[PDB]
Amino acid sequence: TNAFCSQFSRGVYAIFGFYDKKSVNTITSFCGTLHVSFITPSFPTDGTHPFVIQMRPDLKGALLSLIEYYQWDKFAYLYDSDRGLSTLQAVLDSAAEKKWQVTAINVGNINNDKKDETYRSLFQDLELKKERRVILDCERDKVNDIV
Amino acid sequence: NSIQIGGLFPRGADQEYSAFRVGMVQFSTSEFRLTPHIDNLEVANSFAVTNAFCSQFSRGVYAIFGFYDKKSVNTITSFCGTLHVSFITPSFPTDGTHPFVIQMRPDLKGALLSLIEYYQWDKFAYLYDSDRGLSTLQAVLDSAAEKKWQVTAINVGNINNDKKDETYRSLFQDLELKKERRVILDCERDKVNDIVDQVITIGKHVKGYHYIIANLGFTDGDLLKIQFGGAEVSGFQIVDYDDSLVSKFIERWSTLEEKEYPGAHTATIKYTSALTYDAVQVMTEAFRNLRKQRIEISRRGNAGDCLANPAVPWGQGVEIERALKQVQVEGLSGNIKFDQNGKRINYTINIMELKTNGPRKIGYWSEVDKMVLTEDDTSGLEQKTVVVTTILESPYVMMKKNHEMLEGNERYEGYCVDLAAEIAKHCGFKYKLTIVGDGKYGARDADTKIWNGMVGELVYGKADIAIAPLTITLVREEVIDFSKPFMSL
Amino acid sequence: DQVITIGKHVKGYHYIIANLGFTDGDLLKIQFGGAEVSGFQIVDYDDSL
Ligand SMILES: O=c1[nH]c2cc(C(F)(F)F)c(N3CCOCC3)cc2n(CP(=O)(O)O)c1=O
Repeated sequence: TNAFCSQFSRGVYAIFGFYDKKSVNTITSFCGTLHVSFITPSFPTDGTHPFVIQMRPDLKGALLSLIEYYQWDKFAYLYDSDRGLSTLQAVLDSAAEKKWQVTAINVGNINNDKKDETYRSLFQDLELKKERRVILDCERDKVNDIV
Repeated sequence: NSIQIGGLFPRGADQEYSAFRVGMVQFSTSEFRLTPHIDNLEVANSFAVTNAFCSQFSRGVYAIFGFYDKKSVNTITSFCGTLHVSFITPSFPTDGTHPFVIQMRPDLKGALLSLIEYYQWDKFAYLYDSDRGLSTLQAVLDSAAEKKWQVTAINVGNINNDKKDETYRSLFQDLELKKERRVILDCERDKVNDIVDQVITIGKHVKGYHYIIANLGFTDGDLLKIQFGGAEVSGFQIVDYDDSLVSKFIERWSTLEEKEYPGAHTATIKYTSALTYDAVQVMTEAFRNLRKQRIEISRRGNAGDCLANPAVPWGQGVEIERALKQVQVEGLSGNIKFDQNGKRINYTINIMELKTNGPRKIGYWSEVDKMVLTEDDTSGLEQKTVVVTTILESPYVMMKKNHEMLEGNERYEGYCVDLAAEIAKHCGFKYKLTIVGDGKYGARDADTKIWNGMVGELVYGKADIAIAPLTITLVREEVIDFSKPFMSL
Repeated sequence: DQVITIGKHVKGYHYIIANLGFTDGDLLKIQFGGAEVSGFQIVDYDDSL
């Protein structure tokens, strides 16, 4: 908020920047009220929003297309709350219509000292159905930490 | 003295602002007067929430009471954590450890996970609305992996107003295909009413269906419509209408006028309004415990704007937070006690259940023990257990080889044990195999005229049927009733 | 209204309405659910007059 209003004082004609899950609502409301265009490489907002120009295209379509290609019916879906929950809602709604057996697990509330401790308890519970198909839904730092 | 506070209410918080002003009356003690402000706004609009916060911060407030949605929840906790202005809410409990936000909707995650374990579910649906995070969906999906559940969560949040009818109807047709008899409705009062209107219209409130309503508002929507039919709808409730403070309240709640206090002439309070009434109790006692320690606060009246850069804190703000979180008052929702974060600790959720006479408490959940199953421990009105009498005779009844480690109707085997199992599934009853006492078949004594054996237990009431090698004779036919012979010899 | 409330408009039930007024009462309420309600009508709404 305080950075957005300092831009509005100096009178800019476009605001380029990133947002998070905890700041997507702050931006799209401030940009939708004070009518200021916002170009972002962050995740596309889930919902018709004016005045916000998303540069990251979409992944909900291509991820559901790739699952059907490999003809999966019983995978596991490790996800991360930051960058939103839209892709989780996509694969859960397509699981009902296509008889999947998703085993969605939040892996984003992990602190960096019980890191190894929880991850061993994580893949323990994946051997409770013996899951051989995982969809890492994280971004680069946490993907390398799981790999 | 007088404490200035603030107010953030949605356009449509009629009963919540009514129950606010009722607690303004009843919790004044006139040494201090918590004079409030009013800033009716859109909660799902981060501009208006920011604007109204800074205005109140400008106008010298010590605690802001408001509601947030999941489009302003991170706007609230950031501003209230940077500028230390404490925030009291009855809205949904945040996912995390956000300080300086005192939250009164306690938790329904552990109560909902306990109730599914109680009914022994393995396949259910989880119709949810976005509406307040996804923290309850994420709790049941994490527990699905380890507790062998098969959640089938669909996303009833984005259904448009015009095409509501064809969308709900096509939804339960999909649940019909994979035969989802068990459904969990994680919506609020408005959308729970819209869903239960649709399960009636297509006829899925009949016997066989179960419906847990994941809401601390069970007796706050229309349940009369689904009370008959055969559905076994359960739920949760914090406002118990059978206790002292609530029964006093419903008396003075019903006497009010629906012209100055809207939605206040009934005998059912919404849980958001009750926790709003419980909030002014906490805000009173916290500044009363700030009167009791002889503490005065915040000589400011000055602070011109929230966006200060450098954002300057105010050191009394920590102390007001300290006061608000050690408030162990009791109110409409039970034992109001907060932890170090602002999340309600020890509290009680009444697991209600809807039956033909009405809603009916069948347990209570607390954080400390578990879901404690209350009374209705005895009242079931069973069919009957039928006392069937036989005698130890081969192959009619023989004790099984390992009869020491067995108990019930499976200690025994033989012809009459297999016969009693066949009589039970044609006549439809449940039986108790009972070897006779004396060890006779039955004979009337020549002197005392007392029947012994298996005839004597049917004449004298100690038995209900004798599935046994009992010979059809003349003197037994006069006192008991035989069937046609199952064995001629 | 009462067969809806106790849940007897589901599949398996039939309901002939002995009335020359079939499309003159609320039938939308019982149109979904599985009941096979028939009836009679003299006013045909597909003809000239
Ligand atoms: O109702 C009766 N049913 C009986 C059934 C049996 C059996 F065969 F075991 F089923 C026997 N036995 C026959 C051989 O000696 C051992 C037990 C006696 C029975 N008696 C006594 P009884 O008829 O006066 O002899 C009854 O009164």
